[PDB]
Amino acid sequence: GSRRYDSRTTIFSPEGRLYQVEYALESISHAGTAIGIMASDGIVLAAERKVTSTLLEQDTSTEKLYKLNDKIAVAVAGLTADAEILINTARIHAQNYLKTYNEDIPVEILVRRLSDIKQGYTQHGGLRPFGVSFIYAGYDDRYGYQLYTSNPSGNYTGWKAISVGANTSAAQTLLQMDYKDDMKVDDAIELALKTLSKTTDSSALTYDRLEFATIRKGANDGEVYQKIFKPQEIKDILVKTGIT
Amino acid sequence: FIFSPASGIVDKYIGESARIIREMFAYAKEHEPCIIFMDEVDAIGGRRFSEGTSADREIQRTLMELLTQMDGFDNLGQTKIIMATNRPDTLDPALLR
Amino acid sequence: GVSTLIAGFDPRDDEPKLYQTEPSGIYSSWSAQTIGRNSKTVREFLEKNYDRKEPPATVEECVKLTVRSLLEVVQTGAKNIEITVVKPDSDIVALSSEEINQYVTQIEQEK
Amino acid sequence: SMSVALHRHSNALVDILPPDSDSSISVMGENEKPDVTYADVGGLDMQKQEIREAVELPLVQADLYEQIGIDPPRGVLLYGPPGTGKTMLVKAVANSTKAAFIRVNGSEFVHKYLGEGPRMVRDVFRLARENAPSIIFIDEVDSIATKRFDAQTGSDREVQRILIELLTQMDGFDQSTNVKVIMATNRADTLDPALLR
Amino acid sequence: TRCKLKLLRMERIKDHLLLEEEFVSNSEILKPFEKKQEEEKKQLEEIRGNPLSIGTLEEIIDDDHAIVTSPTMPDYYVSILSFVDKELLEPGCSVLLHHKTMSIVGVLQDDADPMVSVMKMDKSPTESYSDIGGLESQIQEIKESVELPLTHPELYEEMGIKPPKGVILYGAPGTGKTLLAKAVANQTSATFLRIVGSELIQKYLGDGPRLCRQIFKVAGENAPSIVFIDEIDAIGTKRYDSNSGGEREIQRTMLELLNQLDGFDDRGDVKVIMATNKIETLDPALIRPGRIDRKILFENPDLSTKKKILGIHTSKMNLSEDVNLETLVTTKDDLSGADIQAMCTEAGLLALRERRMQVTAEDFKQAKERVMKNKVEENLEGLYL
Amino acid sequence: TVEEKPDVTYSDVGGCKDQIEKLREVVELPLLSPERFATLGIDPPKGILLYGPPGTGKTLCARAVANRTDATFIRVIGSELVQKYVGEGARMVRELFEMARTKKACIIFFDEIDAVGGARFDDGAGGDNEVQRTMLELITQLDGFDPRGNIKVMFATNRPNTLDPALLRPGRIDRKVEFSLPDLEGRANIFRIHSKSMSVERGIRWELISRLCPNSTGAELRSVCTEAGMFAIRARRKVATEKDFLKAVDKVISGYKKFS
Amino acid sequence: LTKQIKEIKEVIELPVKHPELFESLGIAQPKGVILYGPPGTGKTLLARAVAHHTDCKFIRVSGAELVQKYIGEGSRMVRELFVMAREHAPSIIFMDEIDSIGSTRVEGSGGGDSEVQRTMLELLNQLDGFETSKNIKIIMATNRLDILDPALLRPGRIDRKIEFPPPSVAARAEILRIHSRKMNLTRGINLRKVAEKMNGCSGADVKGVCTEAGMYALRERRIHVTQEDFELAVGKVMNKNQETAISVAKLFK
Amino acid sequence: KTSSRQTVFLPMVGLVDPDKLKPNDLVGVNKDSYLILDTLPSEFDSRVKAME
Ligand SMILES: Nc1ncnc2c1ncn2[C@@H]1O[C@H](COP(=O)(O)OP(=O)(O)OP(=O)(O)O)[C@@H](O)[C@H]1O
Ligand SMILES: Nc1ncnc2c1ncn2[C@@H]1O[C@H](COP(=O)(O)OP(=O)(O)OP(=O)(O)O)[C@@H](O)[C@H]1O
Ligand SMILES: Nc1ncnc2c1ncn2[C@@H]1O[C@H](COP(=O)(O)OP(=O)(O)OP(=O)(O)O)[C@@H](O)[C@H]1O
Ligand SMILES: Nc1ncnc2c1ncn2[C@@H]1O[C@H](COP(=O)(O)OP(=O)(O)O)[C@@H](O)[C@H]1O
Ligand SMILES: [Mg+2]
Ligand SMILES: [Mg+2]
Ligand SMILES: [Mg+2]
Ligand SMILES: [Mg+2]
Repeated sequence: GSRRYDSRTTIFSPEGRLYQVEYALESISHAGTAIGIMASDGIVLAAERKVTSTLLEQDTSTEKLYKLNDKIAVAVAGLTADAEILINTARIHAQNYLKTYNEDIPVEILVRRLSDIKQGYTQHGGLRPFGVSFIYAGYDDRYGYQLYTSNPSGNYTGWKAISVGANTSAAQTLLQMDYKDDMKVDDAIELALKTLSKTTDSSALTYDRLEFATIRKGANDGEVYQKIFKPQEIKDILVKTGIT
Repeated sequence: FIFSPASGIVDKYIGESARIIREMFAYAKEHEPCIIFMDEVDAIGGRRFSEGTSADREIQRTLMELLTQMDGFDNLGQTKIIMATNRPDTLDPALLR
Repeated sequence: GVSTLIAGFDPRDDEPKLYQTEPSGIYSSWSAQTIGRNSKTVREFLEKNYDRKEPPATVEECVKLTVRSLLEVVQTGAKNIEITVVKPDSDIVALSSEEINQYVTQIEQEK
Repeated sequence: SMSVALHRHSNALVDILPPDSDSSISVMGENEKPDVTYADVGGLDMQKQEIREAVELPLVQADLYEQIGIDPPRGVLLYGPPGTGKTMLVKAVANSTKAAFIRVNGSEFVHKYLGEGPRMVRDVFRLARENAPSIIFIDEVDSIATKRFDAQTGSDREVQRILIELLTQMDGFDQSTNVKVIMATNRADTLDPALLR
Repeated sequence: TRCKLKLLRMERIKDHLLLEEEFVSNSEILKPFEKKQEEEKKQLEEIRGNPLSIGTLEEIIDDDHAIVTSPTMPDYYVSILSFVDKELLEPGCSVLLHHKTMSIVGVLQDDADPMVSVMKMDKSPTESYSDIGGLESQIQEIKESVELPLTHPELYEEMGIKPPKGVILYGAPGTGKTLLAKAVANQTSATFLRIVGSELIQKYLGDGPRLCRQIFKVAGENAPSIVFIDEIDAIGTKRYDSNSGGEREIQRTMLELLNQLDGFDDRGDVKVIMATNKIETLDPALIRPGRIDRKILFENPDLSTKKKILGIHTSKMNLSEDVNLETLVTTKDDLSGADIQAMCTEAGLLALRERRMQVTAEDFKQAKERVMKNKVEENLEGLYL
Repeated sequence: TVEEKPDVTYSDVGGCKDQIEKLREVVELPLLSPERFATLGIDPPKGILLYGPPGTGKTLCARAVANRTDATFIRVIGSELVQKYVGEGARMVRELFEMARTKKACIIFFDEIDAVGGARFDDGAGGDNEVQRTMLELITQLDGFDPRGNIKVMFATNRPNTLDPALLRPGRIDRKVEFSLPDLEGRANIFRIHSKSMSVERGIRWELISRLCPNSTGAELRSVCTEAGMFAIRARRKVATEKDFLKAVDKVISGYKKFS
Repeated sequence: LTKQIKEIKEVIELPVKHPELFESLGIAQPKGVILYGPPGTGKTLLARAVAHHTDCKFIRVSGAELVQKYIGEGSRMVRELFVMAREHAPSIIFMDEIDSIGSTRVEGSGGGDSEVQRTMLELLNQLDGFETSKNIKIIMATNRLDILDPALLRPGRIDRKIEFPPPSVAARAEILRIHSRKMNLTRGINLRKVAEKMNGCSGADVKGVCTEAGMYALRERRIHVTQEDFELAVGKVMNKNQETAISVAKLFK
Repeated sequence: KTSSRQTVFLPMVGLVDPDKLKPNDLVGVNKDSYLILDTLPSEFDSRVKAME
């Protein structure tokens, strides 16, 4: 009956290792490059789409960049379908924190909550986990700008500069040589574009296949302005940094 | 008339099946008028492999050797094949063409 | 797939407690213990560098013994070495890398 | 090193043979295509041109190619659905070339021995050179080539050996005075991963 | 200066003296050939002729005849003739047969073969103990078994149990078991035969087993002995083709060896060293656990062990004054002595490239990078993260 | 290979097993009293197939009964010998079988007839087929003069899935017995024989070593004793303790479990 | 293949010419060289290239070596290769075997081909001692480490593991550079066009442009290659690749 | 086909019948010059015996 068609999907291997999580990391390597760089005045999130076409409208698309709350946005690298569930869970959770403490959610809390769901699915129910890796750009008062990567097992790790998805190794090695702690958002915008030009997922990097967003404290009175740049505002910055 | 069953030509020795139909063919080219009866061709039928074992690849070679004799640089004259198959669904589009 | 070392004090007690729990559902108290990679190697070191009869007398010798055990396998400066000390009745202090560096250098020189 | 004649009863070198001798027969039928011409075609008029450009044209005019400056035309892979004559395409052209033509099969490269199979493919390659220019057509390479490398028993390893040797020998060394070998395939799923190219 | 002069004195008189004595004696022998000698040598030529075909003596039939097997496909029933008798012969010895009419006319080979030449060695091994340094505990299983009964078989008699018999070196590549076999045999003070089991594989029939048989005959003459059959894994169970075979002879060879383990008399005086990659690279058909005794399991060097191994290598390496041993050990995790050997050589290559005499610490890191390169594992933080 | 009533009893076989009492029933009972079989009208058994893992002691047991029953013991092992080569082994099988039958009161053992008097071996390690002549001779010989005058035929096979059905049919085999991996207390007993021969500690617990072991054959227990001897020599004692055997069991278990 | 040339000079030339220098500054001698990388990189062409300057007998040896059988079997001419090579000193053996034995006989050390190869390798050590040092290079060439034989398997087990990179844009442009002279030099220097538009995984793809370009020039009845002859030629070679790249670039998740 | 590994085309000898001479008739042939001298019964392998 019911037990006949089950194969015990989520279990350890003799190494201790969870089959579905190992498999999940392969499918995130299919999905495009997403890079996060934490400057000392913001966080730059820059992602190259895994789809491009001349018939594809990419001028209203925000398929990787999604705002969870006013101070925390994510870039997506993995299954867009799977990610959608976690994105609306995050919105509910951040609003719930705001409702109960009348204070904006710290970046640590929101990431931890999502991580618990991913662990839970391999723990019980036989459910597949979400095969996505997110880079969280977030501001909070206490720790300032915080950068985080989450993996499909359900664990989060802090960084200063990091890449997930396609070409994680190549992007990382370039970042190690170029990254400095004296970098500003201006410098980080230029670095992100250059790294994506050397880790390009075809033979060209273009504005229309670039999604780009920052969170900058350069808005007046110490306030933080999340700006998701349109592809023609990306184009302006593409000529500025001399990619084109 | 050569009544030959096609499950009858199969050997683990590679190219032995290809050898057998090639000689059968050379005999038929000499012995005109001749009809070659390939009966139950479904045994060495099927298509693909190359993730199979070399037994399959030989069956695919034999199936292909068939293919060589009929059309290619060899032709039929007053030679003639009748192929019999008991299931047409084992049988392959390359021979239903 | 997770095993823990749960340690601490009870309220109005200066008795140190060191327990190990494992994913089997069993737990055991220990005078000293080690889990994780190369637990056999560290444990073997502790047979000669720890006595059941006599624990490290001072806080500092206990701290340097734990630094000394880590400097076997872990190595690689005080970067990857962490030390948390709990002292009786809710006094938790964490000894930063700078503190650890001093302890490492003393052990290295002496050895 | 090449074949040579020895006396039967004197057991000595009295006479010499061409190296062409003691090597594979070249078309087991008569060499040329039966009454089937460009008239009968009925295709594929353009692509047949591309085949003429590749196979006959360098062989007839060498000087012309020397003018462009390019090395002479590389091997041809004929793939597509069947009933396209692709096999007939090579025979029709070769007819009209008026150069030697070589007809061995992939189902003739077979062996039930040890290394006897790779040795047969070897006699073709050298033989092509001796009776130069030459048009080499192999009818099948589908199950003589392997996408996934196997060696499950000894008998998987023998097929593999023929693949190895074909690639290495393919290749240019002294450089080819032939048109570079032509092969035909029902599909390329049963070819190698990247070693054709 | 004077240490030269004294050696000079002795070595000149002995060599020189001898040359003059040999030089005169070749003449003193040849001048008289009268009486016994001329007669003897003459008969021996007549019974013989030219050419003489190599043979092999399978058996003697007790009527002054023998069964012989030629290098030509036929085999033959021959008469025993000449100065060589059946008392002077023994089965399995190579013998001279006259071409035209097959009869044993003599011997000059006396069981000398191109396999016999490779096996022979009665000299001490090249490596002594801890050249081969370290895998001390591994030596402290091989020595127990191999050195100790040869030295005093007494020990086992007082203990009250059968002596040890053979050892199976098995487990990790790159631990030097092919070197280790040498190290021990020096220490004991014994004769050391060495043969590679790949040369006991033959495409000729009945030849496979003849080659296995020669080994134990030799071993018994020069006893105590330690015989190294290097790579019994290479007889293995393998197959050349299965459509023209090659997999018959493999079995017959494997079999001839299992029999002479015990069957060459119950002795730990006819020790064997069998090196094998794993046991499941052998024919699974096997002799019982005590007949081969202790199986010696090689495993990866630990942190302490590979300091030892590394240290050996780098002493040999010249112009490395900027390298400190410890720091090499810190960065690396557990690995064979094999890969230490490579890293040291790749580090000379880099420094030769650059055209700089010195070998840096920095240099060595580049060599670590190259060796470790394609061992990468990201499913380590797949489980951990 | 052939012997002649070798001195082994049930005392020297470690434990009494069910498979020993099934041997008693084939071998001793018709030899001692063929009378009772006759009056009953049950045929006396003379056929036994012995199969199990190796190192269980099957060989010790055949001899045990050989001594008890008082019958000369002829052991032939065909895959040990080199006599197999195209019917050359067919002669070994013909001759010895007929010779043993001449002898009164006798036991014939063709051992390891997995091949060499067993099934084909074409698909095997070898490409052999020499084995099928030797099988051909064996089949006939056990019908050439029956009733045999109380001469028992034993057969050793490791796996009884390597023996030909012609051989399996009745008269050739009249009892079938699987040898069992000896029990923990039964290993205390197999150990006891080896340990009494060895100079050891008096008051040793045999049962302590057997507790520590999991199911291990008697051949293993013989190797462990030699192994413990070695470690005893290394410390410069020639009198062993329970301690040398703790070591010895650890060596074997980790060593063998992984592979063969 | 800029890096690759510079590494392999040290590897091949220097042990031959000065076996003592190689030992003095560093340590040991190489016991082998193993070439691997994608097809079409021209590794076979490299081994020919370096051997010219080395001044030794580049024999090669094509394919499997079980192929000899007509004077007797090829199941010991692997082994005895050690001897044959020694005789013809100073000699370079390009024993090639591209490998298609897979992962199957890596386990164990199975295969009879692998035994004989193993036996030659056991031999192979002795060469540093049988007439002193090395003067004969054993250059093996295989496509990858996965499909490889068991005896050749582990890093540095036959010495020197050298991965050949797929060529960079700057490298593609240099590979293009040489074929241009051989052909008729372009009008308008449009050499950089080809290099920017695509980068291959092989020196073969570059070469593929040259030949493709001369189909179009030939037809137009103009000898000289031009930008237009180039634009058609890069479009033809890139067609093969764009089609398999639109199916993961579009209609994906 | 000889057991000397040769294929030989022989003029039929008048001694024997053409009706005995079948595919795999075992035949005596003269050692010197090769001519069908006589006929022999067929031998059967061990593979034949089990089955029958
Ligand atoms: N262009 C043509 N004009 C005339 N007849 C043609 C033409 N094309 C094909 N045919 C006919 O169809 C037959 C089949 O073509 P052919 O034998 O070349 O097949 P193929 O495509 O090579 O198949 P396979 O996949 O079996 O190799 C020809 O022998 C010929 O009779
Ligand atoms: N004990 C040692 N001290 C010094 N060098 C050592 C030692 N052990 C091994 N090495 C080094 O490592 C090399 C590799 O060892 P060796 O050739 O004996 O391998 P192996 O374990 O027999 O492998 P395979 O499975 O291929 O037979 C030695 O030639 C030597 O240079
Ligand atoms: N660097 C180059 N310059 C010029 N031509 C090149 C270059 N590299 C390769 N080629 C071209 O590509 C062809 C194929 O390369 P080759 O057969 O030598 O490759 P490989 O990397 O050794 O492959 P395999 O994996 O089949 O052993 C060459 O014959 C040549 O025409
Ligand atoms: N039950 C036992 N008691 C004692 N020794 C045993 C026992 N079983 C096996 N052995 C030991 O193992 C050895 C080899 O077993 P053996 O009699 O050849 O058997 P088998 O036919 O089952 O392989 C015996 O000689 C004996 O030393
Ligand atoms: Mg066709
Ligand atoms: Mg070795
Ligand atoms: Mg037995
Ligand atoms: Mg190549």
